[PDB]
Amino acid sequence: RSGGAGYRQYSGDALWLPNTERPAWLDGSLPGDRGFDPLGLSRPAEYLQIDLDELDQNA
Amino acid sequence: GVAGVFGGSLFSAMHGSLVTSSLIRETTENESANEGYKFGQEEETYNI
Ligand code: CLA
Ligand SMILES: CC(/C=C/C=C(C)/C=C/[C@@]12O[C@]1(C)C[C@@H](O)CC2(C)C)=C\C=C\C=C(C)\C=C\C=C(C)\C=C\[C@@]12O[C@]1(C)C[C@@H](O)CC2(C)C
Ligand SMILES: CC(=C/C=C/C(C)=C/C=C/C=C(C)/C=C/C=C(\C)C=C=C1C(C)(C)C[C@H](O)C[C@@]1(C)O)/C=C/[C@@]12O[C@]1(C)C[C@@H](O)CC2(C)C
Repeated sequence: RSGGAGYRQYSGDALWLPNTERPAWLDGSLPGDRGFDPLGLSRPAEYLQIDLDELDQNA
Repeated sequence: GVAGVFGGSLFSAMHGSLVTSSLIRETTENESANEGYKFGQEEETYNI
C-alpha cells in the first residue's frame, strides 16, 4: 500500500520543539522521552562537601 | 556637663570595646579572656 500521499513521512526524533537537541541526560530510552527538560531538573547534580565546623570550646 | 557625661560614657564604651576587640589570643574558649592577662605582665595584652 505504501502511502506518502496525505502525510509528510519526515524522519527524525519526535521532540517537544520542531528542531532542538535532546539533553545529554535524556537519552530517549525511557518511555515518553521527548527531550523536554529546559530547567535541567534531571541533569546529574554536582555537590560540594564542606568539612564539619570546629565547635570545640577546649580549643 | 551633659556633654561631659554623655561623652565620657561614650568614650568609656568605645575605649572598653576597642581594647576588648583587640585582645591577643592567649586562652581557650572554655576560659575567661581575662585569664589571658597576668597581673604584672611586662608585655601588652592587646594590639593597639
Ligand atoms: C539626660 C539629661 C541630663 C543629664 C545627662 C544631666 C547630667 C548632669 N547633671 Mg542635670 N538636670 C537635668 C538633666 C540632666 N542632667 C534636668 C532635666 C534638670 C532639671 C530637673 C537637671 C538639674 C540638675 C542640677 C540642679 C544639677 C545637675 C547636675 C548634673 C551633673 C551631675 C553629675 C556630676 O557632676 O556628678 C558629680 C559628683 C558629685 C556631685 C559627688 C561626687 C562624690 C563625692 C565627691 C564623694 C562621695 C562618695 C560617697 C558619698 C561615698 C561612697 C563610698 C562607697 C559606698 C563607694 C551631670 C553632668 C549637677 C551639677 O551640675 O553638678 C554640680 C547639679 O547640681 N542637673
Ligand atoms: C497527583 C495529581 C492529582 C490527584 C488528585 C486527586 C487524587 C483528587 C482527589 C479528589 O478529586 C477527587 C478524586 C474527588 C473529589 O471530590 C475530592 C478530591 C480529594 C479533590 C496530579 C498531579 C499533578 C502534577 C502536575 C500537574 C505536575 C506538573 C509538572 C510539570 C508540568 C513539569 C514539567 C517540567 O519538569 C519538566 C518535565 C522539565 C523541566 O525542565 C521543566 C518543567 C516544566 C518544570
Ligand atoms: C465511525 C467513526 C469513525 C471515526 C473516525 C475517526 C477517529 C477519524 C479520525 C481521523 C483522523 C485523522 C484522519 C488524522 C490524521 C492525522 C494525521 C495523519 C496527522 C499527522 C502527522 C503530521 C501531519 C503531524 C506529520 C506526518 O504526516 C505524520 C503525522 C501522523 O505525525 C466513529 C464512530 C463513533 O464516534 C461515533 C460517530 C459515535 C461514538 O459514540 C461511537 C464511535 C464508534 C466511536
